[PDB]
Amino acid sequence: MWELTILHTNDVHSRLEQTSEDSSKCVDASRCMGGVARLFTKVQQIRRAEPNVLLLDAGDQYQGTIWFTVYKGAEVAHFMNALRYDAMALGNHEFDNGVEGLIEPLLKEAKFPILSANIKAKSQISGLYLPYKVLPVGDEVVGIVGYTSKETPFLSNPGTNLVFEDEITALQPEVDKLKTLNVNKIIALGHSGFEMDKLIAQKVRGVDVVVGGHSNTFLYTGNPPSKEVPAGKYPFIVTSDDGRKVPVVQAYAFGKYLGYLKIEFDERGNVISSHGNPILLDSSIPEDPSIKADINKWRIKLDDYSTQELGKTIVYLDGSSQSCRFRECNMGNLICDAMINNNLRHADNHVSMCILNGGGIRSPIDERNDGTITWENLAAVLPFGGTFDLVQLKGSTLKKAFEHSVHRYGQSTGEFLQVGGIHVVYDLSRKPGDRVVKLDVLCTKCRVPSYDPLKMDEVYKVILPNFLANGGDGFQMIKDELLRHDSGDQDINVVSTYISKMKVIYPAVEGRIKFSLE
Amino acid sequence: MWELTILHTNDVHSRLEQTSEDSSKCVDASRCMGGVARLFTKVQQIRRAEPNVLLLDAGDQYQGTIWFTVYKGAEVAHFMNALRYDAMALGNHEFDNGVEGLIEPLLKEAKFPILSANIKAKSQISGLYLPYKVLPVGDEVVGIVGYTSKETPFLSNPGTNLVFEDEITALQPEVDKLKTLNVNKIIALGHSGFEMDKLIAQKVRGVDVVVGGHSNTFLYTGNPPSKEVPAGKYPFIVTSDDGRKVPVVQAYAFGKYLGYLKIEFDERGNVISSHGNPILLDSSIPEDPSIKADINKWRIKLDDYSTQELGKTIVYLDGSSQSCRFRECNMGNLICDAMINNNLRHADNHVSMCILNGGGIRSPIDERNDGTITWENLAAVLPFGGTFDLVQLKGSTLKKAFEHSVHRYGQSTGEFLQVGGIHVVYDLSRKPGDRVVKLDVLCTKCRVPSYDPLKMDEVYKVILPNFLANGGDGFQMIKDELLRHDSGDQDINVVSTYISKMKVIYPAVEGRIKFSLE
Ligand SMILES: Nc1nc(=O)[nH]c2c1ncn2[C@@H]1O[C@H](COP(=O)(O)CP(=O)(O)O)[C@@H](O)[C@H]1O
Ligand SMILES: Nc1nc(=O)[nH]c2c1ncn2[C@@H]1O[C@H](COP(=O)(O)CP(=O)(O)O)[C@@H](O)[C@H]1O
Ligand SMILES: [Zn+2]
Ligand SMILES: [Zn+2]
Ligand SMILES: [Zn+2]
Ligand SMILES: [Zn+2]
Repeated sequence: MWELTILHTNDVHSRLEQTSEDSSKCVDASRCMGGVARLFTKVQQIRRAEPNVLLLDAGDQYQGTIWFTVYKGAEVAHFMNALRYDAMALGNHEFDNGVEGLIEPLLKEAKFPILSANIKAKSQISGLYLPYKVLPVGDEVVGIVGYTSKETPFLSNPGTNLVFEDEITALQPEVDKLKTLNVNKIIALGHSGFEMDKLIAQKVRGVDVVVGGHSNTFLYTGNPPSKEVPAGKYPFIVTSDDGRKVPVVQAYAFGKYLGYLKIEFDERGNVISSHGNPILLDSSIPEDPSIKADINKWRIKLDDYSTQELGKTIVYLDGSSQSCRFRECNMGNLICDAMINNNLRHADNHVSMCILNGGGIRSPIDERNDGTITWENLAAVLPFGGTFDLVQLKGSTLKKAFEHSVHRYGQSTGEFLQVGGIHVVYDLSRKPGDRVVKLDVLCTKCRVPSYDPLKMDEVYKVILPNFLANGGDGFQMIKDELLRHDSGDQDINVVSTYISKMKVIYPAVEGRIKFSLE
Repeated sequence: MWELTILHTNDVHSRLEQTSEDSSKCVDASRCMGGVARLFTKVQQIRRAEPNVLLLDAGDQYQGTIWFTVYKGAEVAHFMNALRYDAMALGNHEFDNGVEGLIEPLLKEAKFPILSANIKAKSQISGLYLPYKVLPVGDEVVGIVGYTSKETPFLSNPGTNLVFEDEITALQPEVDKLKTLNVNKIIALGHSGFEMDKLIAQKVRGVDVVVGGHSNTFLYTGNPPSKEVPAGKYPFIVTSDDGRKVPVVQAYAFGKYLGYLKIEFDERGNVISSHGNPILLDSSIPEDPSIKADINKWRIKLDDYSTQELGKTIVYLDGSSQSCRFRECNMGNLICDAMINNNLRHADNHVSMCILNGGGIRSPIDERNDGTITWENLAAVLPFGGTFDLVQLKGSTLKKAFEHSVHRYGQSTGEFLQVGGIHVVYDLSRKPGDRVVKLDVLCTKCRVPSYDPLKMDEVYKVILPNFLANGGDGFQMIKDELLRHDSGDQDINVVSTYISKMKVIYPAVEGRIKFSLE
């Protein structure tokens, strides 16, 4: 028997410092979690105890906090090198600052192999990322094959030169080449989501284990340690088409947990068994002093975004995925109110309605730090540098959008819409495409605004992110059927301006989105 | 036969200049109405044609616009003298600036008798107002007996020295004294409301006609000329207990109409018949040039309140009685939002709920003048100089208040509540005291504010006018059952500050108050 311990992270999203339990800024240090200093301590503890260890990342280190807005990936390469990661797979967010934003900060400075077998460039990038790497682990070798979401061209900015192939089609020839080289232990490490990960495990002959990301999937065996509810056991077992039991793992997001899987291999590289669980990186684990002092050094340049108080909140600003992708969330209401307020000011075409993809809200903000709101706090909520555009839509188009908002409800997908100037009621007992039971909107062609049923043949002006106006999140009907599209102001500046104007904010959940009982 | 024409006004409330159809500031002069210059032209036209004319006012000339805030009744005495009113009865609003605010500006400068038979002082005021006046009208005499709401001590500030008697009890001895003096034509002129006016007509032996006010009652015979819906025919006929047909008249409010009644008397002063209708003072009647030039002279001092733009509205600000005393009105929502915003700022005890008596909103604001909002526009909405106080109430107390809000619904009474941070649903099919079918409130002891059912044994912090905290509008339960009462900022300054902060406002009717179908 040859035992291998796989340590893994995914969707860290620039949470270099320890955070609050909800992955927002750490205020109460006594109860904070995650961060690269704490992760280091745990990884070192495991490396001291286990002789065959691999520390892997399944992508999306890029984007999420002021660390990335300021260092643009230099902090990723630096701290991933300090933690001595053995390999990383490319995620979609590694392409947000173009191919140039991946090459210079990360690919040229990473001391570990960076992988993706399904990205074919059509050179300069040649060899800076690899389809696989064969890693020596003691007296054995372990092959790691990478993969990246085939949806990256739509989700990010990888440019016209990179081609993204079907993951299964691109992986099988690389795995087969590893098998011809007598590499009998193979890990598929990549960034496509738990559903594709299970398909890779079922269909790619020769893959012994799948380490994934992108869906922020939390898996656990037994009673879980924090607020994340498990989507399945850890590992999730897939029975492959050739009859092998293949463990599939993921470790939520934001560096809150360290994925930990122990695999028992025979002499021919068959998985005899495996077990483990994600480790909660809570205050019980001390932050490594050396890494922490280096974090404090890099932190000095960021304190310019933490000194200006933009305003104050007397309520918890719920920007969590568990709220904003499933129901009305007060952060969504705040952002839509700021969006509506911004246009109802610098017009010289006035608008009363707002739609906002819940997945575009990427962090909550806590009210306990004397309720202070800084640019840094807002940078984690809106880390993409998008704009809030004005569009003219038909009622029929809006109805289709709201049907699309709940067409596959319950999967924590980002299309669920937050709103302003709209009162929507859904009936999830109904069939996809027929779940909107009520859709009232704030009249524009009226002297006193009031809510009236949306009319399919009428025309409404809606403020929304450029992501939705360009057909993102499957909102193809907006891009195809829109009658007008005007570019707007930068997302973060619109919310920043609105908070400074209000001074004290208290957004509520007030019935803009409801669910019927049937 | 001896014919008398009674011309009458009531509840003018400082509308010295012509106004918009809704009695707010005149912007589009082409379609404006009322004002003392237009009234003069009509009164003169009638005086030229009819030999026996009396021009009467049934009170509440005081309070309503910047004219009264600045001239404090000097404009009333001046312009009522210019129009040559024959008599006036004291209304409750004539006592808002104390007895001193009535004596000096009006009683000492009025060239016509000022009347009230049921006000007994317990001197200086002696003879400055009279219980009645016997007026020569051609070769005859007409007795006018005055009366004032017995509720004036609670509604206004008449002081501890004035006693207000039951109107019927005080009137009969004065009418009997007039009959002993062979005065066979008697008009009761007063300010107690249409219901008391009908009782006076039924019960006071010797009264030939009743000219009233206070309830802003619009009466009309036939198809009406504007948006006011008639509450009955003009005149309203009461059959007295001694079997006489007694006409009862009123002429809405704000100087929009001139009440016009022609009475045919026999030689013994019996009313043989009567007929007429309120005359709409619309653009068809020219404004008298002489009065208009004198109005323009007095207007120069007021233009300091019309030059500073506090902000802009892109919606009609519905502060009409027909909206705010019957359903959710967007002016009510604006004022409650300003009330909530004001305390959620200069705390150093935070509060999320607001209640506002609809009768405290005393004018709309139009959005068509490039949407401009001035101090003058706000002065007509909030003309009383009240404050928005903080109170701590039990849920049981709040439930009683909301039951009181609709206990006598449909009478255009001012207790109907406008709200903030509250979602109330009424069922008017239910019995008084049991009409609240749903009462949800914005949680305070929660990190994310949301609406939850009000709990009878819990405690809430509510911002409301001092008028309601002191038990006004029959809200005795607030004054008696409150747990804490902190005095607040001046009503007009709170709304002014909030509009300047927002710059562009667009309050909507959004479902804070609803009515069920049963
Ligand atoms: N450029 C943009 N602008 C946006 O406003 N939102 C975006 C934009 N890129 C994405 N997203 C949102 O992010 C969601 C995906 O988040 P996750 O489920 O955590 C997968 P990922 O983090 O990409 O691995 C999408 O469903 C979108 O709603
Ligand atoms: N001092 C105050 N402060 C207020 O906030 N509201 C007041 C205050 N005095 C009164 N009112 C309101 O005015 C309403 C009466 O208006 P109308 O029916 O037009 C009779 P009136 O104008 O008095 O002849 C009451 O029901 C109250 O709601
Ligand atoms: Zn991610
Ligand atoms: Zn991703
Ligand atoms: Zn009045
Ligand atoms: Zn009155």
